[PDB]
Amino acid sequence: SRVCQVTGKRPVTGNNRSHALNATKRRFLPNLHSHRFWVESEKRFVTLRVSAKGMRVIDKKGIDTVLAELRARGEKY
Amino acid sequence: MQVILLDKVANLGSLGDQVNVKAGYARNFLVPQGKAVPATKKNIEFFEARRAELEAKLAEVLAAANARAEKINALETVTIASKAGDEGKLFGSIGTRDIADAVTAAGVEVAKSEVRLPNGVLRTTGEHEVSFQVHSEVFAKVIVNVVAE
Amino acid sequence: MRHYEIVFMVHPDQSEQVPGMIERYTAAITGAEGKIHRLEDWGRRQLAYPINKLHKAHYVLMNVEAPQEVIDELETTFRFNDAVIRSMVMRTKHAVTEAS
Amino acid sequence: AVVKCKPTSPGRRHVVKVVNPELHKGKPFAPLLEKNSKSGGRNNNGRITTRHIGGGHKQAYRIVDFKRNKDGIPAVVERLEYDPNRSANIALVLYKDGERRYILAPKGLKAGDQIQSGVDAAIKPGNTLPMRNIPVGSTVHNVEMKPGKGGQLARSAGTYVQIVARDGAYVTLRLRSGEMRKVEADCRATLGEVGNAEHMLRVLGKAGAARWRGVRPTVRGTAMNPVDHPHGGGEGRNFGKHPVTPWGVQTKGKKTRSNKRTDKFIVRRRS
RNA sequence: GUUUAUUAAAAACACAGCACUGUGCAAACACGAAAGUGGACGUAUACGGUGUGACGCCUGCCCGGUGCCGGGAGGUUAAU
Ligand SMILES: [Mg+2]
Ligand SMILES: [Mg+2]
Ligand SMILES: [Mg+2]
Ligand SMILES: [Mg+2]
Ligand SMILES: [Mg+2]
Ligand SMILES: [Mg+2]
Ligand SMILES: [Mg+2]
Ligand SMILES: [Mg+2]
Ligand SMILES: [Mg+2]
Ligand SMILES: [Mg+2]
Ligand SMILES: [Mg+2]
Ligand SMILES: [Mg+2]
Ligand SMILES: [Mg+2]
Ligand SMILES: [Mg+2]
Ligand code: NA
Repeated sequence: SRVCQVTGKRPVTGNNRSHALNATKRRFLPNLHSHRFWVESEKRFVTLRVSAKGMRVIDKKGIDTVLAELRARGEKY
Repeated sequence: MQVILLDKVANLGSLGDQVNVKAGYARNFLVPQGKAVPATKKNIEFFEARRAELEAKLAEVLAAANARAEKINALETVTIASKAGDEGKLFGSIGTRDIADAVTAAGVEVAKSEVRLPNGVLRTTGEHEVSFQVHSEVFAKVIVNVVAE
Repeated sequence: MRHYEIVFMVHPDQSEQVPGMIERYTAAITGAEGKIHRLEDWGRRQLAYPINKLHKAHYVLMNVEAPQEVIDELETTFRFNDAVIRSMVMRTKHAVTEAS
Repeated sequence: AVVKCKPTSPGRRHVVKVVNPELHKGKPFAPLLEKNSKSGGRNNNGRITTRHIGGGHKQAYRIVDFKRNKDGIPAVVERLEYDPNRSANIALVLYKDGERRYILAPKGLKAGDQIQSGVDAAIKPGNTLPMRNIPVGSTVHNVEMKPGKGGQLARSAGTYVQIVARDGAYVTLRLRSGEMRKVEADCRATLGEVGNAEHMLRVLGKAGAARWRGVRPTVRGTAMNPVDHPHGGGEGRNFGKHPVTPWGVQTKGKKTRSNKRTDKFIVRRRS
């Protein structure tokens, strides 16, 4: 799925309001990217499907902290 | 990123600077190597207090055996014998991997990415001047001769 | 086995390779009992017009008596060789070893 | 040769055949064949994705050595053979180590010819070698677009690519479409034009010829109803519309290349 | 040869042939939220789309309108 691994951003739905207010169901999709993060504590690259906000969260916290959340929740990589 | 540096970076570091780099730069080049770390609070404590001076001596041990050029005049002229044709113009190149595995002593002693070339790879059976960089500050001018096989 | 006459210029940086060129070709000619008569390596001459952004080629004249398949393989070597510039084979039907 | 059939019946009157008397009149080489089941044009989902395909004759897939990555070892062209998958004929060759392989047959390739591949090979037609050892201006075929890839340009019958320029790591190639493409000079290319250069002279005579080649009939868009095709409708041969594909996109001139990642290679495009 | 199974078998559809056009390969194009698949285990003498419809003699003038292609100077022009 187009689900981020850190933030958990799955796709959501909304309307595509036109200038005449015609609502047609559309999807907002996360800015997902498969990025390869270096783990110095493991000395290896771990690939994740993270959004850009997921990347910013990993960069604010540590990659070890985010991987800890993944592992505690039940994620794989 | 506010990143504290652990090495003299060519244009933006002084081995202890807390400089503001671009997040993608710090993410894909520095932190994946040992060149920098995030300078928020805890790594600032660790570097600037604990081992700001111990890492200096570790980097000096690393700069040793590197400042050991000792192979730009190893003996001299590591000469490679490849299957070349007449009129020079050796068909296939003698790669940097072949250069390294012929120049160290007998191959498995060094890596591949120390070899620099102002000519590309190889186009002639003759005399060529290859450079090395075992450290970022290394004036290595190894000399290579080509032999037909 | 007819009498040819071959004037070929070569790049003025493989001028160091003109010996090996000459002995290689004359050996190939002698292998089929072809007889070399003149072997005047003219040295580095200055061209009258620039051939491939390059003046001052290196000339070699050689008068041989060899069969057609020999001379044709020789022409192919001249073609597929990158240093040989403006080869010219010619018939002469005689033995000309005088000068020039 | 190009043989025109005698008009002893309609559907035989207009035929023109290409009889290649050098093709093997027997079963092909067995270990280099594998089954090739027809598709009908239908994709993974069972739906017709490309139309006008179906039926035709059974045909086994001949494993052709497109890569030609057996360097140094010479080979003798044992046999010329008809390939039902290509427009060109294939050539079973035997290497001096005892291995038989199908190759594409260049123009000057008869039985017993001595070919090879590798960086030191000669420049005889049929000899594969990377497009650095090949002189510029020469006529090559079975060109690779990536080193070790396998060869994808000029492998139809009578087709060839020409080496126009050579700039360091890359080579410019005039392709069979007039487009000049840059491919890296480590890519291999077999020398000479591809054989069966008169293949384009057959004229198939009748409808069943295309039918057993595997080409189902093509209904003109106008011969349909407005629900079926953008063209259609009209009380008797009415068009009044701009010509388009059955899915609305303009045809009869509308550039539909959008790659933007291989444009760095196309020096100049088709005429 | 095909067609309105069940009031229309035709001059309609198809056809070989012709032409224009797209497509340089991870091809265009199609099915698919995507992966992927067909094209094609093919490679411009190939493939898709379109019109015409063996063959013979030919296919004349018009680019003003609509379309497509190329240009990019200048006018106008979104988010920011
Ligand atoms: Mg079709
Ligand atoms: Mg048709
Ligand atoms: Mg039709
Ligand atoms: Mg109708
Ligand atoms: Mg419609
Ligand atoms: Mg009616
Ligand atoms: Mg009418
Ligand atoms: Mg009826
Ligand atoms: Mg019926
Ligand atoms: Mg009836
Ligand atoms: Mg019609
Ligand atoms: Mg007209
Ligand atoms: Mg106009
Ligand atoms: Mg326009
Ligand atoms: Na117009």
